[PDB]
Amino acid sequence: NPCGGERYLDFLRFAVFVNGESVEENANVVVRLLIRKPECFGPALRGEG
Amino acid sequence: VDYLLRLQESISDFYWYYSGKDVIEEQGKRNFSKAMSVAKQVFNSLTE
Amino acid sequence: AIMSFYAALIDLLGRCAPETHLIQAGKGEALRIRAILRSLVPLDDLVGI
Amino acid sequence: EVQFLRTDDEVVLQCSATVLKEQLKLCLAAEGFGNRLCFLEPTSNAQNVPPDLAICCFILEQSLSVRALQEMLANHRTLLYGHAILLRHAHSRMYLSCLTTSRSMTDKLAFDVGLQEDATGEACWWTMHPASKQRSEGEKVRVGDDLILVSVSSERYLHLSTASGELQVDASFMQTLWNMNPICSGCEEGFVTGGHVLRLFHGHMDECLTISPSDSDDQR
Amino acid sequence: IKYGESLCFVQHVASGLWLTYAAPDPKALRLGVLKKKAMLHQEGHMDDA
Repeated sequence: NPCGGERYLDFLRFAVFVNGESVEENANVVVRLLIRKPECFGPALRGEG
Repeated sequence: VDYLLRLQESISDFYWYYSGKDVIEEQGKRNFSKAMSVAKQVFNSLTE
Repeated sequence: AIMSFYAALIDLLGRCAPETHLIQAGKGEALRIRAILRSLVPLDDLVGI
Repeated sequence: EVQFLRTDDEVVLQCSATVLKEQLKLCLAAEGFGNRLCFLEPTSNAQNVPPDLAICCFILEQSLSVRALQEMLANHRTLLYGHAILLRHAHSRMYLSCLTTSRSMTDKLAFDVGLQEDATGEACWWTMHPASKQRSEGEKVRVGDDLILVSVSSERYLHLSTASGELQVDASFMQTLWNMNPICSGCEEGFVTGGHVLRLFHGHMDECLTISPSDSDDQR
Repeated sequence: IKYGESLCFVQHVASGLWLTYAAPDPKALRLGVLKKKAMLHQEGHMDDA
């Protein structure tokens, strides 16, 4: 579902970037969660295939 | 006992956070004091 | 939709990327996060897109 | 009491794989000198073909909490889930680490696992996590427990890769369950233990058991 | 044997097989299958009690 994925990614973008600068805490948490659930990267960035 | 273990691990983490620093700031001191008061109450509970 | 999802994902990761002042200070967390992001997204793919 | 792993204990990192509907046990192994890359040594057929355990043995040098590790990097304990462990290769005295190179042709996000000469940096530190709800963070790691190892530097799991035809070990984002089976804990002074290199002298006559010198007619 | 406290392994007497959970089948997580089929296995697992 790329369409819904884009909406959730937009919310995460607004959560991690504030006033032209990256919020380090939120950025690190988001990166850790994304790598712990690799399916969030879409089929293209799947490790194996 | 389980809660006491969790609190002890949190306090150890706080100590490791502040170990390098020469002096603990006021905010860290206040958090340490709150944790120590809670631990005091838990120790009293186990004693009773 | 697929292109937009991947663009949003890349935007989110780029915004999660650490700040230059942190990188210069050499913070281990910042360096680790940047290494993770670089491993996730190759430079050649960005240039090709 | 349930036996607990402690620092300075010798262990082997064991995993299981289903091959032709047969459960095969494999130990993490590495030579160190001449090849830093880690591989998997099967140990299920030991009755027919002995395994090469000397290069599989590892020593638990250190075990720290994450904050303690951060402080140490900036500047016999029982293992607890959530702690970061340092593993020294018994033979080469190098340290198990997550390398920055990757020779995997299947996984594009995986990293090679090998040995590193020194214990500097975070590449040589691995965090232990429970494999099931039976154990939780802060609990002591018991002998025979299945655990997950996460690289501190790369945030990747010590993973058994069966994608290709051969069984490989690498640092990927897919988890694998490992067993830290104990080899030895502590030897009484002056007593012989298995897995030790020694000489067999004829009584006390200064005659030792041996084979013919190199390049002999008996083929040694 | 005590209620709650005692941890017991269930063994089939005739065969000696141990009551355990079947290996998590693929796509069950995606289907939302929170239930794990139970089986009798020669070795079982450590958390079979």
